[PDB]
Amino acid sequence: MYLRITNIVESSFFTKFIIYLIVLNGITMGLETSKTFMQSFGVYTTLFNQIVITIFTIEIILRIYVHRISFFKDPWSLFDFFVVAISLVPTSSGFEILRVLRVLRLFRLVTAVPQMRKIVSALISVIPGMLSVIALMTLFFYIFAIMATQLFGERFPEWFGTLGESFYTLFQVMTLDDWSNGIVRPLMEVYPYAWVFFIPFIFVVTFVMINLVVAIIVD
Amino acid sequence: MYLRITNIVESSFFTKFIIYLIVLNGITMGLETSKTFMQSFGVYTTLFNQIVITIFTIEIILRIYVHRISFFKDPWSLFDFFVVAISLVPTSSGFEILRVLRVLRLFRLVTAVPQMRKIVSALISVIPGMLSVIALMTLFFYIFAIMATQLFGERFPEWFGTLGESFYTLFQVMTLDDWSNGIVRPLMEVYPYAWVFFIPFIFVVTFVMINLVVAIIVD
Amino acid sequence: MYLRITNIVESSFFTKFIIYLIVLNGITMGLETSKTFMQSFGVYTTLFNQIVITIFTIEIILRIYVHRISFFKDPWSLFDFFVVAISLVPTSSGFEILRVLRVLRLFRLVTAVPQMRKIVSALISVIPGMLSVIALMTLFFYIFAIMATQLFGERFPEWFGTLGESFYTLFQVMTLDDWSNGIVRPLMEVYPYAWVFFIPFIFVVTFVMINLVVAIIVD
Amino acid sequence: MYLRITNIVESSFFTKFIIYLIVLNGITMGLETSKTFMQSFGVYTTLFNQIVITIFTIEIILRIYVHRISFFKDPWSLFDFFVVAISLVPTSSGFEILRVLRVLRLFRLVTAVPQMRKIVSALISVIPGMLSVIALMTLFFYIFAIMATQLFGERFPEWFGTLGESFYTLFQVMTLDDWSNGIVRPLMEVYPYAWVFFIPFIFVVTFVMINLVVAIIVD
Ligand SMILES: CCOC(=O)C1=C(COCCN(C)C)NC(C)=C(C(=O)OC)[C@H]1c1ccccc1Br
Ligand SMILES: [Ca+2]
Ligand SMILES: [Ca+2]
Repeated sequence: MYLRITNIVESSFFTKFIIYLIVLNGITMGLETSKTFMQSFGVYTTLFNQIVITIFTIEIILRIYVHRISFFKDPWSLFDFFVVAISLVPTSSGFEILRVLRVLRLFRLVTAVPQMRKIVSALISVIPGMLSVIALMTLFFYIFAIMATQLFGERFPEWFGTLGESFYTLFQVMTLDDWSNGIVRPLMEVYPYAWVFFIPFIFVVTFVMINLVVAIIVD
Repeated sequence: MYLRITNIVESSFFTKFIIYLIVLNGITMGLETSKTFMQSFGVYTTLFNQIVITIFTIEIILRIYVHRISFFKDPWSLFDFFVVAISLVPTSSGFEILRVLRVLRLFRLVTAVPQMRKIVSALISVIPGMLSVIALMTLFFYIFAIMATQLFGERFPEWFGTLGESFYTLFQVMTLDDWSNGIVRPLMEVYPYAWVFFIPFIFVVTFVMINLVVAIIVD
Repeated sequence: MYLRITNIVESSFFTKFIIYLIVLNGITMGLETSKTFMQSFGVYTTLFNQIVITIFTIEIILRIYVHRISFFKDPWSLFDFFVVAISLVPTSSGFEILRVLRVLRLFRLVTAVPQMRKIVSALISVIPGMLSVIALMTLFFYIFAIMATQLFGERFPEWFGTLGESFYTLFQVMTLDDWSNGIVRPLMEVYPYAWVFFIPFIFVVTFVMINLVVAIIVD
Repeated sequence: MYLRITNIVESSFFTKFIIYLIVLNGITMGLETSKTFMQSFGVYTTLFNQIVITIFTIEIILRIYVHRISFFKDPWSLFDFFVVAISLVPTSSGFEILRVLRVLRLFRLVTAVPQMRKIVSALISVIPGMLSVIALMTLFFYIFAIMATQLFGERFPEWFGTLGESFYTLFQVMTLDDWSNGIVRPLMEVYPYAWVFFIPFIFVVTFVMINLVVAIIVD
C-alpha cells in the first residue's frame, strides 16, 4: 500500500525528527573541532556520523519514493541529495577535502526550517536583477586585470604576474584593503604613474557598487 | 506617607538634581583617569564617588516604593536598578573588573533624559525584523568557522586554531580588516586554494549585509 | 554716498571681480606649494595674495556699509567675514599655524557661488535630524573612553594611556582601521577577553551609524 | 547608389557579427597574458588581432558612410572611433603604454550590446546630478592638500612633500585605508595635533559621501 509510506515523510514529527537530528550532528561537528574531545569521547562521535548519514539517506530515499521525478526540481532536495551524497563518498583515496565537505550538511537546518528557506528568498531574489550590473563589472575586472598584468606583472609577479593574480589583487584593491600603503605606493616606486591606473579604477569600481545598492533599495 | 514620597520622586528638582549629579560624577570619572590628579584629589574624589553612589541608592529605593510590581516591567527602570546594583559590589571580591563595569552608570544620562529614550527606542525597534537575518548569519558563521578550524587550524593556529579563533578571524575578515595582505595571502603560501574559501565567504557576508540594510530601509 | 557704493556691491562686476580673484588666487596658491616656484617667483605671488586680501577686506567693509545688521545675521557673509579676518592675521613671525589657515579663503568660492551654498545648505540641513544620535555617540564614546583608558592604558599606554588616546584609538576602531591585526589581537596577547570590549563596541558603533544614515533617508 | 552599402551596415547580422568578433578578441587577449600560450600560438594571435583591428577599422569606416555628420554626435560611436584608433599604431617603438591600451577595445562589448549600454547609460546618468558635489569635494581636497604640504611635507616628504602627494595621501585617508597606524600615528610622533587636521577632514569627506547616496536614492 504506497500512500502508507508516502504519508510518514510529510508528518510534522518526521521533519522535526530530522531537524532535531541535524542540530545534533551540527553540535557534534562543533565538538569535533576540540582536539581534547575527539579522543576522550571520539567513538560516539564517529557512530553518530554513520547513523545520521544512513538515516538521512533513508529520509532522502523516502522523499524520492514519494516525489519521484518531481523531487529533482526541488532545489532544496537536489541540495539535500548532493549534500548527503557528499557525506557518503568513502574517505579512503581521493580528497581529504571531501572529508571536510561533510559539514555543509549542516545547511540542512536551513533546508528543513521554513523561515530560513524564506529568508534566503529575500537574499537570492535580488540577485537575478543584479546579473546585468554584475556583467559590466566582471567585464571591467576582466579588462583591467589584463592591463594590470602587462603593466606590473614583470616586476611584481606576486601581485600581478598572472591573470588570476591581477584579479585577486584587484579584488583586494576593490575591497580597498590596505590598497595604498600595501599595493600602489610600492608600485609607484618603480612606476611613478601607477596612480593614474588605480585611482580611476577604484572610482569606477566604487561608483558602480554604490548605485547598485541604490537600485536594490528603491525596490 | 505613600503620597508624600510619591510627590518627592516625581519632582522636577529630584530628577534634575540626580541628573546634575550624573553630570557631576561623569566629570569626576573622567578626572579619575589622570594619575597626577589622583594624587592631589584621590581621596577627595573617592568620597564624591561614595556620596553619589549612595544618593543614587536612595533614588532607586524611593522609585520602587511608589511602583512595586510596575517598576520591574519598565525595561528602562530595570536597567537603572541593574546598573546601580553592580556598582554596589565592593572594590574587590570577584573582580577588579566590576570596578571598571560601574562606569556603565553614565548610561543614566540616557536613562533620565526623555529625548534620549526615544532615540534609543527608535534604534531598538529596528532589531526584531533583523532577528531572522541575524540568526541565518549565525549559522553560516557556525558552519564556516568549523571548516576553518579543520582546514587552517594546524598551520595557522593563531587564526583558526579553535572555533573561537576561526570565528574571530572570520569576523575580522567580515570587517574586511586588513583581510587581504594580512590573512589570506599568508594562508595561500601554504594552502594555495584558500582564496576559494574567503572570496566566496566575503561575497555572502557582504551581500547579506546589503540586504540586511535593504530590508531595513524598505520596511 | 550710500547708493553709489551700494550700486557697486550688488553689481555683477563687484562679486565677479571678487570671484575671478578667488579663482586666480586658487591657482596662485597651488604654485606656492612648490619650493622651486617659490624660489624664483615667490616675491611675485606674495604680493598678489596681499592685493586680494586687501580687496576682500574692502569688499567686506562695503557690504557692511550697505547691509550693517543684515550682514552679520547672514551665515555666508559671517564666514567670509571670519575667513577674511583670520587671513588678516600676520604671517611671518610669532604665531605660525594661522599662516596656514589662510587657504581657507578658497572657501569663499563656496560663499560667492550660489550652487555651492545650496548644496552646503542641503548638506547642513541633515545635521539637526542627527544631533540626538550624535550626542548619544559622544556620551557612548566617552563612557567607553573611560573604560578603555583604565582597562588597557597600563600595558598599552600609546593606545589607551590617556582619556584622549582611548577616544582616538576607539575612533580608529569605528573607522574599522587596521583594527584587528593592528589593535585587538595585540591587546589580546595580554588581555584575552579584550574582544568583549571591542566586538560589541564595533557592532554598536556600526549599528548607530547605519541607523543615522537610515534616519537621513527616512527624513 | 550610396543607399546600397547603407542596407548592409544596418543588418542584424552585422551588429551581431561585430559583437561576436569582440568576444573572440576578448578571449584572445586573455591569451596574450600568458607567456606559455605565447610560445605555441603567439603567431596566430599576433595576426588574429591584426585582422580584427583591420575588420573593426573597415566597419567603423562603413558606419561613417551610413550616418554622416550625425556619427560624431553619437557618444557610443565616437568611443569606437578612438578606441579603435588607439589599436592601430604598430607594436612597439613609441610609447608602448599604448600596446596595452589596446584592450580598451573590449569595451565595444558594452557599446554594441543594448543592456550594457543602458546600465552604463543609467550609471553615467547619475553623474550630471553629482557634478555639483564632485566640484565641492575637489575644492575641499585641493584645499586640504595645500595645507598638508605646508604643515607636513618637511618631515614627511614621501607623503606630503608636494601637492600631488598631499593629494594622494588625502585620497587614501578618505578611502579610510590604513590611515591611523599607517599615516597619522606616525605624523603624530612629530606633530601631535595632526589628528585635528585629519579627523575633522575625516568627518567632512565622510559626511558628503553618505549624503550624496541619499540624494541618489530619493531622486
Ligand atoms: C559563536 C561561537 O563562537 C565562540 O565559541 C566564541 C565565543 C562565543 O561566541 C559568541 C559570538 N558573538 C558574540 C560574536 N566568544 C567569541 C566572541 C569568540 C569570537 O571570536 O567571536 C567573534 C569565540 C571564543 C570562544 C571560546 C574561547 C575563545 C574564543 Br576567542
Ligand atoms: Ca591594513
Ligand atoms: Ca584598513
